[PDB]
Amino acid sequence: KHPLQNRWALWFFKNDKSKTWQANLRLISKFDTVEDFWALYNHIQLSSNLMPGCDYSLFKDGIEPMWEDEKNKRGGRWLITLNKQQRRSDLDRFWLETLLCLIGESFDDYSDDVCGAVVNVRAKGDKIAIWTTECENRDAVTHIGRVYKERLGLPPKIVIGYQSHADTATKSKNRFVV
Ligand SMILES: C[n+]1cn([C@@H]2O[C@H](COP(=O)(O)OP(=O)(O)O)[C@@H](O)[C@H]2O)c2nc(N)[nH]c(=O)c21
Repeated sequence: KHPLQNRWALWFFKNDKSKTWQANLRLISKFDTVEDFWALYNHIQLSSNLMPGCDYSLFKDGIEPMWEDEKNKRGGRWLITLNKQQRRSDLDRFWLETLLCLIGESFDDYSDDVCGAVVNVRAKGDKIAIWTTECENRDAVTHIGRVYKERLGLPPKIVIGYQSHADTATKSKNRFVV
């Protein structure tokens, strides 16, 4: 068995407006092994098969994929917005590449600023994002942004923005662009 450098947790969010947002978050499984990642990945629905309004989140064990976690509170997210009709060709590839980024510790010296990532499957258009711990840590955020952006192979001339969770919770947006 080939250990991962971090133990990871896959969370599911159910669009169920009859329950508060927090109660719609459910833990699916945790893994700290390459084999257990693949065993999880290979036997769970693709983000694209999720119902509109549902999210899959992959966060470091002990960090709940919500703004309220101490590790997310002062954080922010690198938000990748997907075009709705590109769902089929981009969504699952981007999500997997993202999990691999997290899991593979592709952010190196800035690995500890990464909290996890969330894939929001939405009718208006999907979003994938990586949650970092301090939206004030420009270097960390920028590095994670540049590495991440390159990894997914997003058109280089298009910019992706990083929003702080604080602004996301009080919007009527970008802290950094990359
Ligand atoms: C990530 N997140 C989302 N929400 C709530 O869910 C709403 C929907 O936000 P969304 O599901 O992230 O994307 P969407 O607007 O395209 O559907 C937010 O505006 C908040 O009301 C959240 N609410 C809480 N309390 N904590 C969170 O971490 C959190």
